[PDB]
Amino acid sequence: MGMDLYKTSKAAQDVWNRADNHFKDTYGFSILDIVINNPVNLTIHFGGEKGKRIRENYSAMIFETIVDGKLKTEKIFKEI
Amino acid sequence: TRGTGLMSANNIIAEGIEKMGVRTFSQKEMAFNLLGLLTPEVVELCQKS
Amino acid sequence: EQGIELEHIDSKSEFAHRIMLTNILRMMGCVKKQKSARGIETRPAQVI
Repeated sequence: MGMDLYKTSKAAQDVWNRADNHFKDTYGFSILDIVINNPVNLTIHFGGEKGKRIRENYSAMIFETIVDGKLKTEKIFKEI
Repeated sequence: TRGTGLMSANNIIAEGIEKMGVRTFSQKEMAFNLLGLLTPEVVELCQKS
Repeated sequence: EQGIELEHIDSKSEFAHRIMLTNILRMMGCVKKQKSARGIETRPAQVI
């Protein structure tokens, strides 16, 4: 989807890049290797410093939830 | 270590060295070490330096 | 290689040096090339 175009319009690659490059640097996955080949499973490595940065990016998020009026600070990833 | 084909020729003085206040490992003992060198504690210690 | 002193150094050693050193290098310089491509930079390889 669109990757036919991502080869064509500078204006669109300037987008897909700026996005993936940011993910890779923040969550560790480029979609430009997702869309082209829909895999069944994606495993994330938390390697060195970047890996830690990113695993906390993954654990730094919270499933707040309206119970009791509680902005329920609830973990998004729990296996993390 | 002892039993390996690098020092087994020398296997017959191990008992002699330990007297100097030293240990000589079985390969299964030296096995415990580098396996304990994969520990998720170290693994960072190298993923840093 | 045992019993080999200096003047007895020839192929069988020049062969080993290459087993351990000049091939472990080329070994390790042959996984990165397989990582750098796929962009793996958080699951590196601990070496022993």
